[PDB]
Amino acid sequence: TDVESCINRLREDDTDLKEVNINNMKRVSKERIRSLIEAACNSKHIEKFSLANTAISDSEARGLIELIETSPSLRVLNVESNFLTPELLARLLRSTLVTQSIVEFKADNQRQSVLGNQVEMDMMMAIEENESLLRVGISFASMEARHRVSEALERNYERVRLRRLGK
Repeated sequence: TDVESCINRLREDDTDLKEVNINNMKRVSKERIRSLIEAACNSKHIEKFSLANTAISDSEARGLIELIETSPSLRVLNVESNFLTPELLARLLRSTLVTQSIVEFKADNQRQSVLGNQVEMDMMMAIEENESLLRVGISFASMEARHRVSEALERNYERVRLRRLGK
């Protein structure tokens, strides 16, 4: 992937750039990754943004909050296998409620795997309120969270199925 080109295109709100995938690109300077995320905020067309295994941490991923809360088109966000903290992940998921454009949010296998009770309770309630999410790549230890999340995702899947059928 051409990170530099993506940055320029996203900033100009390129109507054709729908997918940006920089998975496994650990070489990219963190300032560039930060600029890429910031650029994505200007696009009302981007549908998929993947930064899996790019060795990013909270400092580089914080900008995703603005992207998620601003984007009306982002459908898939993948930040798995990085160094993001449970607290930041909770904030990212809660931010999905602003526009609810995202249907797939994957963030499993972070270096710090244990989310902790407070984070799981945050996430389960945020997800339960989200009507668009169909897939959430997060491992919960809490029975209640697992159950409420599964139910919410299934509820959302049924909402889509019925809409496809004309209700």
